[PDB]
Amino acid sequence: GITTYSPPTDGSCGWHVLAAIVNRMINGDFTSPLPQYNRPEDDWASDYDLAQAIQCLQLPATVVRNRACPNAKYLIKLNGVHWEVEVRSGMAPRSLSRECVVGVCSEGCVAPPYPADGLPKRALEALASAYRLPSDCVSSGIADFLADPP
Ligand SMILES: [Zn+2]
Repeated sequence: GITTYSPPTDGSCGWHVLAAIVNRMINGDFTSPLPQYNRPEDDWASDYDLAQAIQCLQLPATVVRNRACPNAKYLIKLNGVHWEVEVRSGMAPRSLSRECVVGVCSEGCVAPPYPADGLPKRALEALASAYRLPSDCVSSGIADFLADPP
């Protein structure tokens, strides 16, 4: 039993995917609350951008390549050239390693339970502030916010 979120194809798809994961974890609402932001193709969030942001936001998510990490609650995929995200609806979230997050973990990787305090205080505000920055700067943006917000 799986639920897949497909964001509006504004070119900020990648950041809408992360927004949705956070929006589901926090509110049960598996959709992006971020305003649409039309982006040239050159500024589409890359696998590397998403992976760095996952770590800033400390999300139990993976970018899948070949095999999907069996420890990942959220699975970021692209069909065609647009990012989407699946949630394993049951499944308790597990804290993932860099290899799991990046989608290169090998057969029978291991992950511990994700803690109740695992998610940053105001993670979604952080993402809101940063997602209109150039895609490769967004993570730094997110990190900036989480170090001191208003
Ligand atoms: Zn893994």
